[PDB]
Amino acid sequence: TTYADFIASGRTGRRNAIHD
Amino acid sequence: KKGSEQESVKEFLAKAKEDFLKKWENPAQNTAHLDQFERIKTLGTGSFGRVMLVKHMETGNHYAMKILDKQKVVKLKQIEHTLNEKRILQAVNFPFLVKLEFSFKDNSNLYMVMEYVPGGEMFSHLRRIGRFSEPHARFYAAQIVLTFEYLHSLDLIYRDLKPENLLIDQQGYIQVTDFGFAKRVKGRTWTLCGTPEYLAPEIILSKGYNKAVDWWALGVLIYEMAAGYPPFFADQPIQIYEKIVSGKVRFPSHFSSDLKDLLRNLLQVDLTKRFGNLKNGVNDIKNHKWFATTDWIAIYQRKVEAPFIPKFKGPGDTSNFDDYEEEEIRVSINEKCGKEFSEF
Ligand SMILES: Cc1cncc2cccc(S(=O)(=O)N3CCCNC[C@@H]3C)c12
Ligand SMILES: Cc1cncc2cccc(S(=O)(=O)N3CCCNC[C@@H]3C)c12
Repeated sequence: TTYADFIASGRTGRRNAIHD
Repeated sequence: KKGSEQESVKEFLAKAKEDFLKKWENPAQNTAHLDQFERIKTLGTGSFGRVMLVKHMETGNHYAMKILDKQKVVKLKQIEHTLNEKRILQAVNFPFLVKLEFSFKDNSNLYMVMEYVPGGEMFSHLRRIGRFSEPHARFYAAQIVLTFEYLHSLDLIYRDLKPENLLIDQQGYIQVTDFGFAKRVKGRTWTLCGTPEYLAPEIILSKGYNKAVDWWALGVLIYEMAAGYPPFFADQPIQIYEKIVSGKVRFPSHFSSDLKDLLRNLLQVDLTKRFGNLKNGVNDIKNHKWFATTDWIAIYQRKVEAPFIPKFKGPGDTSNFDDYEEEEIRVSINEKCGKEFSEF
C-alpha cells in the first residue's frame, strides 16, 4: 500500500525548508 | 452571491488593515532584555538557532523564545527574510496566528518571545494517529482558510504551510508559527523557498509567483491530513519536484467525491484555473460543497468544540514536545553584524 511505502521512506520526520 | 455576511467580512478586513498599517510603519523594538527570563528547556531547533521555554521573572508567565545567531543568518543569506519575519509578526493580530510578545537583540543573537502554545505540533499528532477523518481535517482546514483570507488582504504571502508549523492550543485550535519566509509584496516575487513536498509548480519552474502558492499548499496540507501521507513524496527532493510539475495526482480510495473535487481545484498546475486565484477569490473555497456544514463565523469566534484536545498537566508542561540536547547561550563581548540588523 502507498501508506506502507511512505512510512518506510526517508522522509517521515520533520521536513526542513530549502532556500537559494 | 454577495450578501450581508460578505459585507461584514469586508468591513472587518478594512479595519484590520488600518490597525496593521499603523504597526507596520512604526515597528516595536527592544521591548525586553535576556536577563528578565529564566531559561527552562529547549522545545525545538532549526538552522539559525533554537526555541526555548522560558519564564518571565517579573510576571511568572511562560513564553517560547526563538533565538537566532546573527552570524549564521548572514552566512545563509537570510538577513532580509529575518527582517521581514519580525516586522510582519509584530504587526499582525488574528486568533490563529501566534502572538509576538517581546523582541530584542544583543551582541550575538536576535530574540523573539512568543506566546507558549502547549498542545504540540500538528505534525506529531498526525504521524502518531496516522490520518485525520474528513470532519477532523475540515475543522483545521477552515482555520487556515480564514487565516490566508486575513494575511492575503494585507498583501502578505506566507510560503511555508506544513503540519510542522501548526501548533495545537489548549482548546484544540491551530496557531500558525514560523513567519521566516513571509513577505509583504504587491506584484510577483521570485525567491526559491519553502518545503519540497509543499512547493507549487510555478516556484520550481522559476516563473515568478504570487499568493496562489499558498492555496496550492493548502491543497497539499488537506491531502496529507486526510491520507496520512503527502500527494508527492520520494526519498530525494529532485524526484519530488518531477512529480509536482507532471500534474498527476492519485487520491486514496476512501476520499469522498467532494474532497476529491476540492483537491483537484486546489492542486491545479495552471494558475488561472486554481481555486483561490479566480474572480470570486477565497469565496470559491468557502462555498465549495466540502465545506457546506462549516459555520465560518463560529470557527472565527472559537465556538465549535474541537475534535481533539491535547493533554496538559499544568503550566510549564512540555510533554507534548520531543526532547533535545541543551546548549549554552553564548553572548560575545563584541557586537556582531550591527549594521545588518539595525532595524530589528
Ligand atoms: C513549541 C512552541 C511553543 N510555543 C510557541 C512556539 C513558537 C514558535 C516555534 C515553536 S517550535 O515548536 O519550537 N517550532 C520551531 C522549531 C522548528 N519546528 C517548527 C516549530 C513550530 C513554539
Ligand atoms: C525584502 C527586502 C527587504 N529589505 C531590503 C531588501 C534588500 C535587498 C533584497 C530584498 S529581497 O526582496 O528579500 N531580495 C533578496 C532575497 C532573494 N530574492 C531577491 C530580492 C531582491 C530586501
